[PDB]
Amino acid sequence: MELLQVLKRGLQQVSGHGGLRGYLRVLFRANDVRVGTLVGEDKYGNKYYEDNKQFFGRHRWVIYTTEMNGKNTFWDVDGSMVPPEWHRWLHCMTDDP
Amino acid sequence: MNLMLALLTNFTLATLLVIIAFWLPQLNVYSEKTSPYLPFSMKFFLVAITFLLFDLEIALLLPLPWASQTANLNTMLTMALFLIILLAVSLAYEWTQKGLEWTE
Amino acid sequence: VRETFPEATIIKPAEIFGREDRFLNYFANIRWFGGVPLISLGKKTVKQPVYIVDVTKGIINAIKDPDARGKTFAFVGPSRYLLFDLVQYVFAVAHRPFLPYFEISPFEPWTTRDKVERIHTTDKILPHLPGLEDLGVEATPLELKAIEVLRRHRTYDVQPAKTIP
Amino acid sequence: MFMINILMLIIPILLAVAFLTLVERKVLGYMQLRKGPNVVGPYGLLQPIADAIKLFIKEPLRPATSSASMFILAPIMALGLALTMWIPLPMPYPLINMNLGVLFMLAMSSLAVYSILWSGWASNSKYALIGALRAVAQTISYEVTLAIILLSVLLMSGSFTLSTLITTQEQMWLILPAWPLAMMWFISTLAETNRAPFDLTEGESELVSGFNVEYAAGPFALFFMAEYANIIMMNIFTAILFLGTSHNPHMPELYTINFTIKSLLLTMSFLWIRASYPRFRYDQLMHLLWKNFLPLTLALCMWHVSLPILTSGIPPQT
Amino acid sequence: LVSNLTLNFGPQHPAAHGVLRLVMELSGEMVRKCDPHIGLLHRGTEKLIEYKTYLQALPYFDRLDYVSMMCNEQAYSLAVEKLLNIRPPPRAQWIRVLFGEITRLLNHIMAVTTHALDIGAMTPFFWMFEEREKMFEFYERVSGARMHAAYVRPGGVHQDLPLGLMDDIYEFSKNFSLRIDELEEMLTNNRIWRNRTVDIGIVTAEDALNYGFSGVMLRGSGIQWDLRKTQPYDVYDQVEFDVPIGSRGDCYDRYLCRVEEMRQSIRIISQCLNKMPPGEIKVDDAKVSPPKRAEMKTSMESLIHHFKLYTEGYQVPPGATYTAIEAPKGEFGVYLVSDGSSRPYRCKIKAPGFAHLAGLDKMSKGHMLADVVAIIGTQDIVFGEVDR
Amino acid sequence: MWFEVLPGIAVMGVCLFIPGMATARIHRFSNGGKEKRVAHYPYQWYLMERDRRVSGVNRSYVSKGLENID
Amino acid sequence: PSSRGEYVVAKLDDLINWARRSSLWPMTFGLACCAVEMMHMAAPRYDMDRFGVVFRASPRQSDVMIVAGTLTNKMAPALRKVYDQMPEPRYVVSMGSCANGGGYYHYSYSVVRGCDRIVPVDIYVPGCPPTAEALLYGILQLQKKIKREKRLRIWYRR
Amino acid sequence: TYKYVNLREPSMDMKSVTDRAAQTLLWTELIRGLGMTLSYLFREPATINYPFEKGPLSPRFRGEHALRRYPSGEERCIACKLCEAVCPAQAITIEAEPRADGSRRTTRYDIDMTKCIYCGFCQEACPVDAIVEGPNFEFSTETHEELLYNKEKLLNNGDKWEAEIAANIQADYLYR
Ligand SMILES: CCCCCCCCCCCCCCCCCC(=O)OC[C@H](COP(=O)(O)OCCN)OC(=O)CCCCCCCCCCCCCCCCC
Ligand code: SF4
Ligand code: SF4
Ligand code: SF4
Repeated sequence: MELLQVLKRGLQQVSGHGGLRGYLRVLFRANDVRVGTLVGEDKYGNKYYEDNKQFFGRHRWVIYTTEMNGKNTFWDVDGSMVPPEWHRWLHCMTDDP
Repeated sequence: MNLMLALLTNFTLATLLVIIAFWLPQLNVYSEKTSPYLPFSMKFFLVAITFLLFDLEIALLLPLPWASQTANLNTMLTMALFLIILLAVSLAYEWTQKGLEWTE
Repeated sequence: VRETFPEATIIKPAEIFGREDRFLNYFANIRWFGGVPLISLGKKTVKQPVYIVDVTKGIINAIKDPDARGKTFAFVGPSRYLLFDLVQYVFAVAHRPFLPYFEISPFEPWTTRDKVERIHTTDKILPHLPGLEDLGVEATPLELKAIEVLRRHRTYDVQPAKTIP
Repeated sequence: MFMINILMLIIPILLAVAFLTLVERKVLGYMQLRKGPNVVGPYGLLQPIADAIKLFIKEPLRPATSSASMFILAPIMALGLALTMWIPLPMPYPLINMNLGVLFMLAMSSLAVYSILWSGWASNSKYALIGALRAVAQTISYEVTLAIILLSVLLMSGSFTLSTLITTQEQMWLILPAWPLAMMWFISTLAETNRAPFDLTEGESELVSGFNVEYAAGPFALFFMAEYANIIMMNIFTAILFLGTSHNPHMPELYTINFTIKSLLLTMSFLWIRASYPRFRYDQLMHLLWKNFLPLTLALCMWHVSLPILTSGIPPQT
Repeated sequence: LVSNLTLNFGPQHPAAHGVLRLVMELSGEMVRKCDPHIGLLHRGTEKLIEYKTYLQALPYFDRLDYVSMMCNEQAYSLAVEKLLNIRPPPRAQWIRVLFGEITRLLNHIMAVTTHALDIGAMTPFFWMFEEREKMFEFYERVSGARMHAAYVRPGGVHQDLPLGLMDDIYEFSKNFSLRIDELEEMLTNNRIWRNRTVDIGIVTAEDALNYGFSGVMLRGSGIQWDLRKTQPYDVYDQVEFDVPIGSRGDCYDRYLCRVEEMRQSIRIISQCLNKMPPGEIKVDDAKVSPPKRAEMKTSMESLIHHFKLYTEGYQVPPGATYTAIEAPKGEFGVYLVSDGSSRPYRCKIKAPGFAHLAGLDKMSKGHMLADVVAIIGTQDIVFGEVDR
Repeated sequence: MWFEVLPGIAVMGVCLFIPGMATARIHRFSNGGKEKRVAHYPYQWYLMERDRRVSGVNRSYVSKGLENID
Repeated sequence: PSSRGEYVVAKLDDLINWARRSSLWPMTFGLACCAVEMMHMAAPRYDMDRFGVVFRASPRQSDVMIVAGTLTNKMAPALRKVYDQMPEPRYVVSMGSCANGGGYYHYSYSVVRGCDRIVPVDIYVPGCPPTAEALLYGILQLQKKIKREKRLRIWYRR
Repeated sequence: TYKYVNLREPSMDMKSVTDRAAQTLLWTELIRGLGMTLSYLFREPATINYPFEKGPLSPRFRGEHALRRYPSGEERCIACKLCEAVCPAQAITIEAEPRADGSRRTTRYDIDMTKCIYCGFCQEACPVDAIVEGPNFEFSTETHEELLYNKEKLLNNGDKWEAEIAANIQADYLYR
């Protein structure tokens, strides 16, 4: 059974992102198609998901905005695009977002 | 005629990629570069000879599968076994007399 | 330039030779591969090449000297030579066969039409133009600084050319 | 129509070689506890393409080879032979049905040592040449075991025809009555293809300069491609010998799928082994052959000569 | 001398220990003479320290044996305390002993994994280096730097362990013993591993002592000697562990002394997570260890000391001393003179590798070339300490 | 997870599948949906030669039957 | 479809730049402590290999040199000798404080005060040592740099 | 205490010997090593998907140097030159003069970031929590000069990370 139950989670990760085109968009921007609680969002468009069932290090992640400070970051993200407030939570320096 | 063509295509294509990858990368003008700057070990030679002889004795055994189809098996089996037995002596003689030095 | 900048200095150098130059290397390479020396009348050309370092020192000394304003200088090697002699001298250093007697292309044109024209031209003799020694520089004989230029061309007792006094 | 068949056999090979590098770099990671290439394209599926483009456009070095004539022959030889080995293979239909297919494959692989010798014989280094010989002294040494072990099996098959090996295993795989051979035949394939733990060339690069170090980016992609082409062929050859799949003339594709799976599993085992053992010192990989494998290989050769006669298990000559 | 080879490690293979330019003489395949050239990483450490205050000089010691960071700091700290004639408080001595054995885990993981990397066994490198990471986080959370801590200092440590650290350290130790078994399952009994190590690099007990070998280069030769059990310094007279001993004194034994030691540390760490006492973590003497900030920002007598101790440093009585510790590689030790002022007059460092490397020529006599690879690794050489 | 290796394996598997599949179909296409004749020995090559003559169209894969008995 | 030469050329430049940036084969000069951090970037947690950065590449097959560690005078000549043997294009990454500017050992007699005295550097990763993740950012910084080159365009307009 | 790590004397009974013989002739031990690796192929790899994920740090982490401000806005540094006197690498250059209003403040404050060793002694010495090591660790540059911070480049980090520098000290200053 379990093997069948896995295929459910596979599909729930397509509805999780809201449609195939949503599925692909993350698949190529982030290479990971996990789905997690939207802990919040920032003014620049970054979205900080999370999942507490993942091993310590991968529970918390981000999806950078497709545009920042008037620059196209649809592909050209970098780790210096996280404002300081979130910067402390995303690095597990603290627990309260 | 096929195999004559097969080798030709298997090797003609090998030439292309060799020349394609040797010249066209040259036609990219990457400036230019200045000028950057044997002992005969016997053991090496032996293993060539050692394999050389053992390779000949193998040449005699290649027709074995056809041999087993003859009626004179008693002769076939003996001479079939005689060769392989000697091929062990050749190995034994070199081994026994300290002839496999390169193995060390 | 002279009309626009009456104080501007101007330098008239020979065909400079050096490690990355395109004068000595031009002979060594183009001829060798699939090519036979195409020297067009090599006995009617006189060349007096100069060292790249020697030219460089003058330019630096040109800046420093207050008297190099407006004047026109001419840098030339210590010795004139006949084109045929050098080409043999080159091949003599390069250790390559000598056989006296490549269109313009996209990318980088090698063996251009005009470049062949420019080699034929002879070195002007202009004693009225102040030379390197007027700056304190010393010219370097092509004999010394030819091996290091052509060393790479060589694969793994040799006489220099004949000057034209 | 035939030229189409050749191109539709050469081209798939080259693609498969490219994506074996992808699979290799990932299977290692998961055995090494890491993902491996999963960025370039989706799941790294474009990683090989970027490699091929990158290498070729890269500037090639100045070999300065004493012999330029041989410096080009070597890769031509290596890459041509690697492809030539695939024409007699039945899958289940050989491109060029050969009666002596086994000998054709056995003889061809022997020529391959020239590329390992011509290259080092033009590098112009007193060290690369020495390293080149050691590589040759290893290939030829193990080809002895290949032939004998290969020959012993044919006694239970009766002919040099490759497509006949399918018939011999109709009632069972050949791994069953010959597993002592398979153990050594497998290893003999590793050493012959110069793989870990027998990949001395790459491992001892610093101590003794490898033979291929002087070759540039472009050409190197040929030697490297040639090697990985052989690895697949040997495993395909292995599966054919010992894991033959029943052949249905009505639905050949079934055979191809199953035959492909067996070949793929064998190839992965080549990757599994690389990430499991240290490397053999040169003398020790010789001690293994002359003093451990060769005696046993001879003993089994007599045993397989005797066995069909005494048990009346002589296969048909045809 | 059939032919001499100047084997240089320019293309440094993934060793992370520096580059060694080795000059050899092969009589065919044997090695008739091996000559190491080392100075490539001589930075002048022993002369810079002349210009630094005793506090400013400490970070240099994280940069000698850069896989045994806190162990080095302990040696320098013990030397200075001994000169200063002061005793740290017990809680610090336990933290130092706690980490001194955590570092030993970091070091031995480096030695075995790389030593196994140079011989082609590559997979174990990744598995164990994932344990180093989690071990760095402990380094990270107590000092803030993943590798070079400067945590240990003359007179104790710098800061106390953050709350909840020891819960993690306990958690890490619980699972670790399985990790080693995942390793010994690869190399311990594997025939290929034994071939490359068995009866290789044999050193006699009598020669080792004369040639200055220390640490696992002794215990491999059956000698029973380990400074912890014989000249204990901090608390090592309060922990039960057994010193592994070799039998044949070859590479394989020294591979088993190290693997065995990595277990014996889990036996010590376990004890330090139970005997750790409450208290402060630096000598309660504000002329040597700077005072707490809160007291620095409130009390005059303390403010002065925070001033002088961070600009002029703390004087030290004139005198000389040689202090050594059982560092993971060998007997690390520093001979350190002091003229009375805040700057040491001289700091000789007895790097354990420097002695071992001299013995390289002795051990490689009558050995094939590829054994010189194994011999260098089994000595556990890092060229930060050798050249300094 | 480990299953993400499979696409690389599967894509390679196709590359290994084409050479076998192409040859099987190609032989059928030429030989009119029959396994390509195999002629290892002159007897076989002899029959495969006669069959061409009997075919009457210079093709050896056109196998005639009792309809040609006349 | 009518495609202007600049448009046709422009896209090619993006293709090759994608190839070079997507597949970097580094060479590591593990001269000193910063080498250890460089390993941790190959360790499982960061697994640089997945971006395309293979762990070990010979000098002649390399695309980027990583000068991780100090550079003493004695070791300087071999650094350049290795550099000059790199087939172009070749990018040099200076990692650590002792390679950016001679770091802790800046004033020592036997130290070269930065590799930039000896080779042209492209990226400077600061820290003693930079965290394994800090270096990984430095690599991902280079890839973007290789993505902004206009090799063809410049050629097209000569 | 001690213990022999290798002093075994294998029993020579036939069963014992046959085991060793069974081990050599069939590669049992080598197989057992293959088993271990085959298990790792079925475990979740420990790889974090950087940059979308970040390896965990702690509030004590030492990163880019930065200069703080009081809540009012005034500067915290008072040119006491203690940070300059202890920086082991001598990477801090301070030059101060009385300010136009009589205050004591710096005019030059350069932290050459290619001589810094990120020791952390600077912030340990500052008596007014002025110079602190932020938590930023991603500032690799494309030229050397960009790593020669001057006072203007340090404050901007202060006026850019104070939303986190302040939080960390609150989390950890008690241990100091
Ligand atoms: C009644 C009729 C009876 C007839 C039959 C009777 C005989 C049957 C029983 C005997 C069968 C013997 C099988 C022979 C295989 C070779 C085994 C062998 O002996 O190898 C020994 C070799 C070196 O010997 P060593 O371990 O060093 O011992 C010291 C000796 N002085 O050590 C080695 O082997 C080295 C191994 C190198 C390869 C290791 C890396 C690969 C291992 C993983 C692959 C495992 C095999 C996978 C099989 C794939 C099949 C497709
Ligand atoms: S930069 Fe840092 S890690 Fe690198 S050598 Fe210098 S002190 Fe060591
Ligand atoms: S971290 Fe240390 S070396 Fe760096 S600036 Fe601060 S005090 Fe100086
Ligand atoms: S940063 Fe702090 S220690 Fe340095 S001068 Fe300013 S106030 Fe003094």
